[PDB]
Amino acid sequence: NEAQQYYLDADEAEAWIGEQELYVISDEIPKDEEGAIVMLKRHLRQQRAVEDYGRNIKQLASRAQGLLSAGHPEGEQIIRLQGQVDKHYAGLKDVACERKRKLENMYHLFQLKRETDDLEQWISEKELVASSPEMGQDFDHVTLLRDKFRDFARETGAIGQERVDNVNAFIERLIDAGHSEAATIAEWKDGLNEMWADLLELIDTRMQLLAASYDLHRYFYTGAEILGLIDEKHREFERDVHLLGVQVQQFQDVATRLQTAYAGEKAEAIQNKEQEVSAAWQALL
Amino acid sequence: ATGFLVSFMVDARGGSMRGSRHNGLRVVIPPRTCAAPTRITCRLVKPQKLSTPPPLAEEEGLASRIIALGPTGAQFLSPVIVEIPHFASGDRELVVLRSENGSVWKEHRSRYGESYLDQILNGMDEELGSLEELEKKRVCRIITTDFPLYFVIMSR
Ligand SMILES: [Hg+2]
Ligand SMILES: [Hg+2]
Ligand SMILES: [Hg+2]
Ligand SMILES: [Hg+2]
Repeated sequence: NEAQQYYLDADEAEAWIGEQELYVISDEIPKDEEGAIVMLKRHLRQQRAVEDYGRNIKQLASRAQGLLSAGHPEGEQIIRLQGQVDKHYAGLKDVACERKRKLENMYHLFQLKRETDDLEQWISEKELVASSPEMGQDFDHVTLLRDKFRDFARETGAIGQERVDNVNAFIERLIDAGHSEAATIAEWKDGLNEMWADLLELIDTRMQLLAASYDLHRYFYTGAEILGLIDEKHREFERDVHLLGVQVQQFQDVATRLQTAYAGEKAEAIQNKEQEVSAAWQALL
Repeated sequence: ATGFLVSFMVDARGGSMRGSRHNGLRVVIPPRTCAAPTRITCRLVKPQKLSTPPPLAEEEGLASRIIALGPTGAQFLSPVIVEIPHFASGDRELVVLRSENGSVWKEHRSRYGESYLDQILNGMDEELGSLEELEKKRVCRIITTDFPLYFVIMSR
């Protein structure tokens, strides 16, 4: 009577667990990040349903215990049946966790691979900018090219570093949380961090490149200015000429420093402008 | 020698450079060989990134990564030295290939070679290894006076 009912109810739960384990819960493997999102959402509702059924299972256990403790002749049979409902229910709980572990992994790995591919593609684009051979047609131009690049270097740096940090943190959350693909993920992290370090250097050398171009143009710009000032004095006081002579001494020093960096035709142009400047200066003296 | 990851500045004073990541990769740009401050880049590219990689016959194999030195097409006033590590290795023969613009690969040849090294160095002091020491380390020495887009070590 209470007994007959206990059996009907036990068969019911067993049938319910059977159905969840083999037909409601799924083996599908998500194709992309989007498919994983979908599957994980569906699986968490399903897992919530399994969790709730826990109420029934406990009510059955409490009823069975009541029947055994009441000295019912089938107490042995009833307890054994409950032993089975409990086991099968715990089994269903294991299948659901495992699947959830798997979908979380598949989803994270997808998310991370998108984030990484994008950040790496980004870095590639920024390298291209750093690889510009452009040196500047004239002083006004290099001044601008150098200035624009300093701007580019700082933003590229600021924004890049934040992006790299986030991906590095995301990767550590995954590894530290324990993730079947940690080896691969770490590999990705290494590749990402190297690309970043290379880019920073590439940006840096481009800066040094433009600064050199800047000096070369600054020098030829200064020489012509000086030749004009010397000319204005000739065509024309002692204090003005002295101040000019200090600038000449200064320009000569610059010319020496630069010759050190150039050779062949350019080194000749540098030396030649120095000689021209001293020659005009002597003429004035 | 100071390390680089993929790039460095060099001018007329020259300089000797090794990769921080890969000690055996070395670039020596002797004094008075580079005409201006110039930004040198050097990357080791995987062959399958190239749209046309080196054509190989049956018993041939690549023995390094592709080496991209830049700026592409740079001319020096006198030979520069590059040392590239390679894999252990057919004809137990290593050759250096170069492609100017990336589509055609030819074997690399220099006027100079082994004995001109002292002269090449222009009085700078570096120890370059025994040709036999290089063989033991599994490193090739390339003497070139310009940068092709790519260089590579192969086995024929
Ligand atoms: Hg579970
Ligand atoms: Hg150069
Ligand atoms: Hg390199
Ligand atoms: Hg060799």
